[PDB]
Amino acid sequence: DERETWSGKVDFLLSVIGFAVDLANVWRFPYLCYKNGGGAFLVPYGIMLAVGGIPLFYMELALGQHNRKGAITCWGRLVPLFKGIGYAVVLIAFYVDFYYNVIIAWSLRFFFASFTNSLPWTSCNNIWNTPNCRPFEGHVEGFQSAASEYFNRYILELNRSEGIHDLGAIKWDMALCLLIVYLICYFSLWKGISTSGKVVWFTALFPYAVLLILLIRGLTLPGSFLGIQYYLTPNFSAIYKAEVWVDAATQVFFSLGPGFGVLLAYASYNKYHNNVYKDALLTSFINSATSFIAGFVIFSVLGYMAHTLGVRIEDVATEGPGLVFVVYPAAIATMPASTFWALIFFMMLATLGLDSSFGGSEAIITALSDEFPKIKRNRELFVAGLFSLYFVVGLASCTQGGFYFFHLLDRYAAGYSILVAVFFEAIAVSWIYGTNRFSEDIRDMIGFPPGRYWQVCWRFVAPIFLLFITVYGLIGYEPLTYADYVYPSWANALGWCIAGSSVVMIPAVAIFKLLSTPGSLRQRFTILTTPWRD
Amino acid sequence: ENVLTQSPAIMSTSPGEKVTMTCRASSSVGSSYLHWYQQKSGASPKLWIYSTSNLASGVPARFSGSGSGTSYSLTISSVEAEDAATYYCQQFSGYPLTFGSGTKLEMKRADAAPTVSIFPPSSEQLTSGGASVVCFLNNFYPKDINVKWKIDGSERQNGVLNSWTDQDSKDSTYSMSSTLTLTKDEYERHNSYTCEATHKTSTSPIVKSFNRN
Amino acid sequence: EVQLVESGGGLVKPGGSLKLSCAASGFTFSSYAMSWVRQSPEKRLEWVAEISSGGRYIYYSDTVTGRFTISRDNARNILHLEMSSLRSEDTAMYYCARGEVRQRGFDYWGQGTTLTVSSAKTTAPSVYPLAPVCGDTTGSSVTLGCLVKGYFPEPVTLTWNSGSLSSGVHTFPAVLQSDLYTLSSSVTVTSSTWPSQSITCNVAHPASSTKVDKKIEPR
Ligand SMILES: CC(C)CCC[C@@H](C)[C@H]1CC[C@H]2[C@@H]3CC=C4C[C@@H](OC(=O)CCC(=O)O)CC[C@]4(C)[C@H]3CC[C@]12C
Ligand SMILES: CC(C)CCC[C@@H](C)[C@H]1CC[C@H]2[C@@H]3CC=C4C[C@@H](O)CC[C@]4(C)[C@H]3CC[C@]12C
Ligand SMILES: OC[C@H]1O[C@H](O[C@H]2[C@H](O)[C@@H](O)[C@@H](O)O[C@@H]2CO)[C@H](O)[C@@H](O)[C@@H]1O
Ligand SMILES: *[C@@H]1O[C@H](CO)[C@@H](O)[C@H](O)[C@H]1NC(C)=O
Ligand SMILES: CN[C@@H](C)Cc1ccccc1
Ligand SMILES: [Cl-]
Ligand code: NA
Ligand code: NA
Repeated sequence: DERETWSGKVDFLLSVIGFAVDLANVWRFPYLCYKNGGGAFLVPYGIMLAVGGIPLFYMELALGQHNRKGAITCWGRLVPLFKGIGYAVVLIAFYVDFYYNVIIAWSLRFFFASFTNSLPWTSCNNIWNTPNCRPFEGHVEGFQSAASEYFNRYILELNRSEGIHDLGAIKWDMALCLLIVYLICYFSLWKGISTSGKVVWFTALFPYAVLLILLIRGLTLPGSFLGIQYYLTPNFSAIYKAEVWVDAATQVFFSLGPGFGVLLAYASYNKYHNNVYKDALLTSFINSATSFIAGFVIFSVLGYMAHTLGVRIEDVATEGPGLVFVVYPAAIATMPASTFWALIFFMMLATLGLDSSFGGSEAIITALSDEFPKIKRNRELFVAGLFSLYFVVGLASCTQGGFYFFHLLDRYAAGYSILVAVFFEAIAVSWIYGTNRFSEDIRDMIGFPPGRYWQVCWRFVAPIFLLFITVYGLIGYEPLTYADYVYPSWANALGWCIAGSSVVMIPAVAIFKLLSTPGSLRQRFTILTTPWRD
Repeated sequence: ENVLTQSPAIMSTSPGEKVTMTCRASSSVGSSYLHWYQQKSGASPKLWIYSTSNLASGVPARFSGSGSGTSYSLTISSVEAEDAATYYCQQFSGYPLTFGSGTKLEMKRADAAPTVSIFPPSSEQLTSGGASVVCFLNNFYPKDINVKWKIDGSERQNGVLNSWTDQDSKDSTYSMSSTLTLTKDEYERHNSYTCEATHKTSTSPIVKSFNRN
Repeated sequence: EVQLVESGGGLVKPGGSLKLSCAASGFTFSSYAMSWVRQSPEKRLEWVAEISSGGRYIYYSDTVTGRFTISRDNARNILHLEMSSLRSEDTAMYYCARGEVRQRGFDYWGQGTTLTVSSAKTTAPSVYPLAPVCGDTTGSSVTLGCLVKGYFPEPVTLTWNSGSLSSGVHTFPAVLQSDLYTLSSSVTVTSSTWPSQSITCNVAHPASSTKVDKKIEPR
């Protein structure tokens, strides 16, 4: 007693729906369905989502609302030995904001350049173009498309950089976009969930408005059904594939936000007797549904290119920034009223990353605010200093070799770090803290205990599900490379430190305050294995 | 505290008819947090209807729940003799938890005159110094009845202990025990005692007296 | 299957203290939460206190708050209610119930245990025979009676011929007057049944250790 609270449920839901729904719902999910043989991929997707994904999503939102405090204090009051988990989780989201915000900037950059008629990326006639330029996507690497050379040779200017060691000059139009992004995030998270809850009303809802338009505009185009085939046409042969179950497991986990401390932070502002089990199920469904819907949006346009524009589906069907910043814009340029589709598309991409970035920063702020009252009393100054650190370091990704810096963090930062973090989150709650003890916490909140189905997934399924993704991730590991460029072995090591920077906090904090308390284990051990009972 | 009020307090119904009892709360209660309990005479309460609608295991389909907010109701489509009991509505919405005042359901039947019996003070009692007269009114309907005690010519209004049996599941009638306690010394000063009960069945009272003779 | 048994409870002087226990069986005890619900002699159901499945979250009514302590033994599956500074208003039959899912209400109830808080001293009942006035004779059937007067506290066990006659028997509920209970029972047997055979009224009052049978003669 006591803590600040939400402005009412729709704010919380939109914040969670906002954080959960990002570009991964767009440039990733639809691709996996295509690669994994269509609606058949939904089987391993739905299964991995039900047993592994939701229970983890449910779990964080539960004890997030129950303990009513940030990730650091929450795990400190839960399993003081594992408090380091809260530290790891927070600084993981700290690393992500160094890069992930760049995607929003790129979206704003394309938004500014899309004001004009005759969109710049529709022609090889321009000044930044190579003789190897093509009108649209192809096979051979040496020859790129028009929309591809615009992104690389104009916006990113990645051609100037020979690698990560050379970042080249700082691009200020790009630095301007990054600053604009950090400004929006500041006047959002400025006063906290008071303003934050209201802003997500736009950022969360807007993407669905544009999705509906592009969904209609896409299906109104020739060959749109051909794209839907490449999208949802079932191959159940992939069901027996190991990589398919891995991709479904991986996507389901990363699509939802568990382990980032974001859900934990957002839920901590909930009313104690609020029903999380309803919110968790609702939010989860809306997330996957959005990906499914967006899938039709992409492949409707993708199939359109294969039909009218005469390009192989294998070439135009892709994932990540390449899809949204290159492939899709290329199709929009061909359509009538090009400028309109381009403007709303790029605005959607920005609003898709914004509410996702809000939760990320909030996870840091809330976790720290509860831990340290000094930055709890001073808010506006803290977030100003935080985003200042982001912008300065973020200038590294605004350079000419910025993508090389971006791609380094993308792979290493949160990739292998959070899997082990959430694995300890699952083990701590289900075993150290115990399931029967956790189930009782939920009963006191929502009125009823979790079904034994949820108990089993937390204690057994989740841990195996996590190691399953982690084990195969390590076995299928390869040195970091982008395009024809291979990262130096020192660059790889620099990313493992970042990946280890978080994870190491868990055993570190476990050892640190293990030597702080008196007595002898088990006595010292049992003190840290006991929750906060007063 | 959330006060649940139930009406009617007592309810008489003929088997086969349709009965409805309501529930009203001081504060609005969640539709899933309102439950109904059936407690038969001399027995523990039993879960009957939960979440305002869903019945329990063993509960016939004749029972149906309804209502929301501050107003709820329990309805029996066709009442049966085994449905006679006290029903309690209760809310889990918030602490402290509260039970409704309850609605006692009784079976209505044909009117029947009481079978009255008068007994003199037992000799075992007189030796103790006290003398108490007892009068039994058995098997009548409806429940309400009025006993009047008279020694000799005049009525005695004090020293009377009345007791009523709950409605049985057999003939669905009631019964009353009226005991007039006196001191033996003051008992032996009067040679006549009369016990008469005026019921609804008769315009004139059923009367039986006895003499010390 | 599931069964709950309330134990302990009885006469206690005002300001005194007592502990009630509920023996749970037929289900996993640690899984379900328990609650104490008491019903006054006026038949008003009042929720007393609730304990969690692990005995962590506890809730009391404002009435018994601070004077009552509800405990839990998950090893032997025993529920406990610790009372102190008992008042007269606390007199009722206490029930054991679960109590787990708020939306499902209370699954099962115990048989209940009675608690009486009074300054009144325990006294044995005086059983008196009821012999019909002599006489109008008969008649299709004749009614007899047994008067149990001046006892405390409840309950009392009254039967006829050692529970042989359940027919034509009316046992009236006790009525408390000046810290004393008075009870009576009437039995109706055919004119040829009595006094041709033996009609006996046997009363049992455990509190005073009083076990008394009786014979009814028309003397
Ligand atoms: C691809 C898009 C269009 C649909 C996304 C699929 C999910 C929204 C659906 C598919 C499988 C569903 C699950 C199927 C199995 C159940 C078990 C169910 O567990 C119980 O409820 C047990 C008893 C209880 O607690 O109610 C909870 C919901 C859940 C996980 C479902 C959650 C929603 C799921 C994931
Ligand atoms: C599928 C495409 C074409 C249309 C999608 C429509 C969007 C706007 C729909 C899908 C799911 C909906 C949300 C479902 C959940 C809630 C919680 C409620 O308390 C506020 C409204 C809100 C937030 C809804 C807003 C509208 C919504 C976001
Ligand atoms: O032809 C349209 C527009 O393109 C470029 O504009 C850039 C501008 O130079 C940058 O400073 C930043 O604002 O992004 C703009 C995106 O259009 C060219 O400068 C010029 O062709 C024109 O302004
Ligand atoms: C396209 O029209 C826009 C209208 O705002 C204008 O700014 C731009 O200069 C035009 N493009 C040209 C002239 O190449
Ligand atoms: C929802 N998917 C997350 C990777 C998005 C995110 C953004 C910022 C911080 C953490 C997480
Ligand atoms: Cl997804
Ligand atoms: Na997602
Ligand atoms: Na988002």
